[PDB]
Amino acid sequence: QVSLGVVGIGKIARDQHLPAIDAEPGFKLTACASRHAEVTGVRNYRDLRALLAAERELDAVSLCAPPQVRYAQARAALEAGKHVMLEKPPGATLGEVAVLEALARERGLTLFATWHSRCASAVEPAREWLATRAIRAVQVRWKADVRRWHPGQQWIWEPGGLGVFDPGINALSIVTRILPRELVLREATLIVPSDVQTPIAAELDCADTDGVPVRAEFDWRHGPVEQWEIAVDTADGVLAISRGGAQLSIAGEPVELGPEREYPALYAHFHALIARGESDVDVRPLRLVADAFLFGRRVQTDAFGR
Amino acid sequence: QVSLGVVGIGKIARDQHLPAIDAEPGFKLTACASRHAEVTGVRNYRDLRALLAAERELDAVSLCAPPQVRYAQARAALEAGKHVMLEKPPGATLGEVAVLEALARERGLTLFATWHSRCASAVEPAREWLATRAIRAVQVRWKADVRRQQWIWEPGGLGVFDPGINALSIVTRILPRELVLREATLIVPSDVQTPIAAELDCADTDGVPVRAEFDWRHGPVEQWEIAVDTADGVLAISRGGAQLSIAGEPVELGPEREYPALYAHFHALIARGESDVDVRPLRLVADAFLFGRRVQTDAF
Ligand SMILES: NC(=O)c1ccc[n+]([C@@H]2O[C@H](COP(=O)([O-])OP(=O)(O)OC[C@H]3O[C@@H](n4cnc5c(N)ncnc54)[C@H](OP(=O)(O)O)[C@@H]3O)[C@@H](O)[C@H]2O)c1
Ligand SMILES: O[C@@H]1[C@@H](O)[C@@H](O)CO[C@H]1O
Repeated sequence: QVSLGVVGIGKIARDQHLPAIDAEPGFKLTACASRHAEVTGVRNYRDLRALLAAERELDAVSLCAPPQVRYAQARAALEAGKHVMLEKPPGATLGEVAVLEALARERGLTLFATWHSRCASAVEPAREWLATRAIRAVQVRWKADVRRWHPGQQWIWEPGGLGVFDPGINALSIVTRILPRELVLREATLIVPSDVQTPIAAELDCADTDGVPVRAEFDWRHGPVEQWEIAVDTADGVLAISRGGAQLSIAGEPVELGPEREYPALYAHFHALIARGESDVDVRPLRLVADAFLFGRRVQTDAFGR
Repeated sequence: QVSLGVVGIGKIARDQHLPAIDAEPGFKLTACASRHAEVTGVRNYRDLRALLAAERELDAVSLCAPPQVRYAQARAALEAGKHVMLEKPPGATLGEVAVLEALARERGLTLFATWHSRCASAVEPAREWLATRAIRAVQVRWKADVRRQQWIWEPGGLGVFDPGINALSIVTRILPRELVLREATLIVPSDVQTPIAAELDCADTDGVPVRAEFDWRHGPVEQWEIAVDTADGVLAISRGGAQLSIAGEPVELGPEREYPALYAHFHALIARGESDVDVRPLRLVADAFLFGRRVQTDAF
């Protein structure tokens, strides 16, 4: 087995990480660090520093805290000689991810920047179908009510919190995996409530290296049903990914998919990378979000209920 | 020797690029493309596509247009099989630069993202002195007046980072370790889309703090200074990289020859079959736009 610690036991750690870890036989959950939470059955620490000081035989760490603290935790873990798995986004900046990757590679440790939506069941079938087809246009719609999905959450509205790009980067992680050629931003518009530092809605217009337009709309003002869809117009008809990757239709006919197992897949891949002594750090989804903040127009909107 | 074309004949093409080229025999200036200017003594085209179609013995091209149009020109030149030299910054977005870099590497072609400030005379001596020494802190002071031009105030125009990135290209060159942004503040006037002033709080991979202030407002000081405090005293760079003090003792520097040095390195890159694409100064600015708190001030 491989000994594993989990840091920051909040929403996603309880809903997805811990169940996935238990079912993965290659990992033995050994310790957990969290300031306000405890995981029964394992040793518990209030912060990562104390966990790392006491858990010297521990092999790997998985971080599920907000991204603003991701660099410090990941650096501390790699400095102690642990393999590191990162929730998305892999960092608050691009420089800190490059620094962590160089650090991991010099120590021969595994760094894994995860993108859970890439493991949605529709992603690989869509990728295989699109590899050898003339793509004409790409449309992305990613809208959901923030108050139903992140109630009371505050770090999403602070610098480094991405705002609507926090789930929006899930769509971009899928888009950059299913399209055969790289993206480049042409324009962006970020809509920012006057009481927060991150956008609540955004519009991205990119093109692949052959000029295929890629239009994307993100919004956190929405009704109670999500719209998480990606539509790829092809000379053979439209490929339509919906429900965040759990539903796929090709040329108007539905495609049967295996059940959604995003986080088991992630942890199976984390284990494989450790065994191979390899890293997996793809920053292209965050690089595009950075280009949107760097190049995009910023428009103000009325305040949000925080 | 290497046949060369120049695209975008503006003032600094006239003032810096062409004199630098005419003074190094390693290059043969063969053609120039530009819509509103012609260069005596060589063939002239109004755009790069016409130049690339006509000049088929051409080896390389140096691009001097603004970065917003440079990406399409750089792509076309690389598909044509030409070595490419870029003015700074190497792109409007980091995605643009990554695409060019993969395209140049795919064709075995030389791609050179230049930072003319890195060729200032103080830069290499400062870097050689700091490589071995225990650095404690770094401060960057950049202040000037903007009223003594509209693309700078528009989405992707960078604002005060348009000149400010030159200081960042020297900082990232002389320091022995990479920088991570920990905090940034961008002060944007309410009638524009880019910062007039900004501060960057960074740390290197050893925790050394690196602070950088940029300001374009009216004020008492016209300032460009980089101060690196070490266990052996303060290394100080002033006058845009033309002046160097080590431990309070001034250091004698040669004359400014930024663009001759750039073109000499381009030729050496082509001879070695190498490229030189350092995007870290732009990656830092993008991190500031991504991670920085934004603050409003009165209209410009
Ligand atoms: N929720 C989702 O839908 C979802 C899905 C997939 C991925 N993700 C990603 O996974 C990450 C975590 O998301 P989340 O929904 O779980 O948010 P969260 O619940 O607010 O954060 C999880 C835990 O991180 C700890 N935390 C907060 N501030 C901290 C700080 N300065 N230092 C150390 N720990 C701190 C907290 O644990 P303690 O107070 O006990 O220390 C918190 O319970 C995010 O990057 C998110 O984007 C989220
Ligand atoms: O963080 C996002 C969350 O906002 C939700 O909308 C869907 O996927 C998660 O990764």
